[PDB]
Order: sequence, then C-alpha cells, then structure tokens
Amino acid sequence: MRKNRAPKRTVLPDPVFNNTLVTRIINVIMEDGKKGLAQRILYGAFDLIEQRTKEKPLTVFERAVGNVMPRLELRVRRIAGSNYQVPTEVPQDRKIALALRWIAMFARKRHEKTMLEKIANEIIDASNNTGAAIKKKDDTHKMAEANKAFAHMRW
Amino acid sequence: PKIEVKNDDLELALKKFKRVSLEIRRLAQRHEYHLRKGMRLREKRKIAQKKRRKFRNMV
Amino acid sequence: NVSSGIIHVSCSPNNTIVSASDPGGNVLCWASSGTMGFKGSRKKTPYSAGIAADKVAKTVKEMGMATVKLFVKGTGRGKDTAIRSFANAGLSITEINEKTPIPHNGCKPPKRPR
Amino acid sequence: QSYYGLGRRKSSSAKVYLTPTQDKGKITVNRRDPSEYFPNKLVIQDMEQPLDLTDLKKNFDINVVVKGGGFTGQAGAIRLGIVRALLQFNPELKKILKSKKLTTRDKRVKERKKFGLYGARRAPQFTKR
Ligand SMILES: [Mg+2]
Ligand SMILES: [Mg+2]
Ligand SMILES: [Mg+2]
Ligand SMILES: [Mg+2]
Repeated sequence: MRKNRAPKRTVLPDPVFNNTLVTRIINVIMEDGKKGLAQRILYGAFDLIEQRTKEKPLTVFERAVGNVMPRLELRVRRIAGSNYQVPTEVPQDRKIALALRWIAMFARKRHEKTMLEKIANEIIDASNNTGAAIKKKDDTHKMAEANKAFAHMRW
Repeated sequence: PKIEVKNDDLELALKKFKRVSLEIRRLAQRHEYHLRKGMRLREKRKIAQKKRRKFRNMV
Repeated sequence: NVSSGIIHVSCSPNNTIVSASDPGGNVLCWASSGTMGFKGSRKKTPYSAGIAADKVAKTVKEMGMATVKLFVKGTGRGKDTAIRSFANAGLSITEINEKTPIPHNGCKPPKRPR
Repeated sequence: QSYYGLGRRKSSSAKVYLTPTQDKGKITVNRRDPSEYFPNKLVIQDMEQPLDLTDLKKNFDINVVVKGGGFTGQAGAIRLGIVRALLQFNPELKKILKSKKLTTRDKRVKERKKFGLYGARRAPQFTKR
C-alpha cells in the first residue's frame, strides 16, 4: 500500500583503509551524533588489533564480518495461534547490515574495560568463529533449519 | 490408472500423471463427506453448469 | 537382494507412508513421517513426505534394487514430493500407477464438518 | 593568474583563492594550519576529495576565508569553493567533477520548528486511553 521503493544514499568509502564497511560500522556505533568519538573508537580498536594479532586490521575485520554474516532470515507470520516462521534468502546489503548491527550490539555488552578494548576483543573473537554474534548467527540458522518445512509458503 | 514411463523421459510421465491424479482426486474428495441426495444432485448440476459455461466461452 | 520391486506411496491428508515391497506382497522396508521424527501437524507437509521417501529410497538402494513400480495411493498434498524424491534418488521408475480406493456408490461416508 | 571560488553550506560562506605555485600546495584556512583550525577529525580528506582524485601536485596555494557555520559546514563550503575556482582552470575538470557531483550546492538547510511540535518534524507523545 505504498507501491514505491525507497531510494538509497551513498555509503561513502572510508578515507583511511578505503573500505566502505569501516564507515558503515562507524555509523552503527554512532551515538548522540558524535562522528569524532565513533571514529576514535574504531581507530583505537584497529590499533589494538595491530598490537595483538600482528596482522592487517582490515583483513581481520573482513574475516570477522564474513564469518558473522548470516545466510537465512526467519520472518514472523501469525495466522491463528503463535507465529510460524519462514526462511528467506536475504540480500547482500541487508546481510552486511545485520552482521554489523549484531557485532556492535554484542560488543557493547561484554564485561571488559573501555569500549575501545570491548569492540576490539569482540572483533578478534569473531575472527575465529567463537563469539556472541557467532552464537546469534548459529541460533537463527538452527531455527531456520528446524523450520525448513514452511519455507515454501511465505505470503 | 497405469501410465508407462516409456523410459524415454520422466517429465512426460508426471505431465500425464498430474491429470490422471486430478480427475481421480475429484471423485475421491466427492466420496468423502455425506450429503443428502438432493444436495448431491444440486452439486452435480452445478459442476455440470460450470463446465458447460467454460466450454461455451472457450469454444 | 532383488532388482525389481514396488513402492507403495500412500498420502493421507494427515500423514504419509512409503513402503518398499517385493513385487508380490512381503513388504521389505517401510517409513513414514512419524518415524522421520516429525510430530503433530508437521507430518502432513510435503517436506516430511520427501524426507520419508528419501530415507526409504536410500535404504532400499543400499539394499540393492534397480527398477521400481510406484503405486501412488491416497489424496494428501505431498503426493508428488515423494515422486520427485525417488526420481532424484535415481531408481528406474517404470510405472506410475495410482490405486487410491474409489467406491461405486457403496457405504455411507462420514458427516460433513462445519 | 589567480582563481576565485565562492562556496556555501549550512549558512557558512567560503572564499577560496587558488594561486599557481610549484612549492607544495600548503593548504591554509583563515590564516591558520588546517590541522589546528579543524578538529583534524579526518574532515581534511573531505575538503581534499575534489583536489585529490584529479590533482594537488600542481601545488595550488590555497587562501581560504570562512566566516560562519560550524566545522563540517565550513569544510563543505571550502570544498564547493575549491570546485568552483577549479571551474576557472582548464574547464575539462568540469565533466569529471559533475560525474561524481561535487559541483552542486547541497541545498540542505535546517528546517524551521513548527508550533505544536517538539521540533522540525518530531511530534508530542500520543495517548489514547
Ligand atoms: Mg439438512
Ligand atoms: Mg468427521
Ligand atoms: Mg521538550
Ligand atoms: Mg496508554
């Protein structure tokens, strides 16, 4: 009942590593509209990644996001009682957006010290397929695999 | 309702079996719930009229 | 240990059953949506019928048959999912005969639910 | 032969003077080092965006005068001013600049607050019961 598809604004390439995902995750960890503070958090986390992993921070970040990045989504559809879920293949853009959102949400909840180290350690843990965003992706994947039967009927 | 696969292709066998199963399922579902004689006659006449009008408009 | 056989695929509206049998009687293996592990209303979905057909097809292929006459029965919904599952398993489907009981206006069916 | 450009953004004017020089560009904003004028929050790359992809090896001496706005608005204003002064030197850059759309005024300005609303578009909380 809208019959119009929304436009899309430019993502902008990052001006340090020339990787758009860096700008995307900056905007995701944005709070109170503080671009400077978000950029400081990201670059400090990347420097801590340099100090710890002894590898390229952009490569480590890509290895983390690609591993956290899900495949199936379960859409809620109620008919009579409760909701029976529906597995659908997601577009690549929404796939990346969900990966970044999960990364930030599970990074801002860990027990550690300053958010710099928080997000840095979350990224290094997700780089090895052992983390909280990993658990989230596993849970949604297993739920979709369980409710594979109703995949044919969507709406 | 035997249909031979003919071992030349398989999709053809299913293409015929779809029909055979459809006209079979019609009577199978007809003989599932009990309706009065008058109501059964009414349903038969309704089906015949639907088919007749469809054939009239398709011919 | 037999090359040719019959596969009775019965598709009730509530559940499905696949029985692989010797050409004359003497069923050799069987499976159903219930034995798959599906319970309740999920047993009547075509995906469960495909799973049951796949398991019985794998079992009887490891047992070592080639040619199958597929006797389709009942009036469920996943009546063709089992057909495609057996075709994808790759056994030589020879006949597609359908033997769901039809009456000649004998016996009174149950009441119509409302 | 100097070039002059006038950019604007979020009510912040800019006057950019491009001087031909061959001893490093040495960008300068309002008689102060840009690294000290701006928070240096990498917004420098924002103003260098039209002067990076084409060239800055031409070592243009930059004389920037900005009066108004914050710092992102000022950066956008001097970006537009640099582009518009660049339209006065070898207009062949005009096509490439237009391609990525660095030669159009952004037109985005803050809306006016409306009565009965907590802001430009926000509305009070609605209760039904
Ligand atoms: Mg009555
Ligand atoms: Mg009943
Ligand atoms: Mg207020
Ligand atoms: Mg209330």
